Amino acid sequence: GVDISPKQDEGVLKVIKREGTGTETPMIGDRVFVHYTGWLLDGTKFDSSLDRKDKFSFDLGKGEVIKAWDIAVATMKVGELCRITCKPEYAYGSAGSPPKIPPNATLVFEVELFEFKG
Repeated sequence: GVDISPKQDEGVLKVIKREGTGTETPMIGDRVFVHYTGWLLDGTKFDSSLDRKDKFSFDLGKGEVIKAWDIAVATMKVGELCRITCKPEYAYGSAGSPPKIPPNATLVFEVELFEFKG
């Protein structure tokens, strides 16, 4: 249930809901297989991979997602889940997401992690 923003200024609060089950947390440059739901700060759901049919998957600091996902995935264990509460510095704040988001709108992502490296 960690935080790195109203202290050092790294844009995020990651809530533990479903802890851990396998063997450890991932490393910088790791291949990871996730499942996400996500909302804007007004309570508006822009995406939900669970409803669309397929899953989400990335490589920690390689192609790249958002900095709030690289911070929260680095601190997450094999198989379980967490809800991300992040500032625009770690997400769309520099330019905005093309169909609906501008340079100053806070975010919310509930992300599950199944497997990564060991």
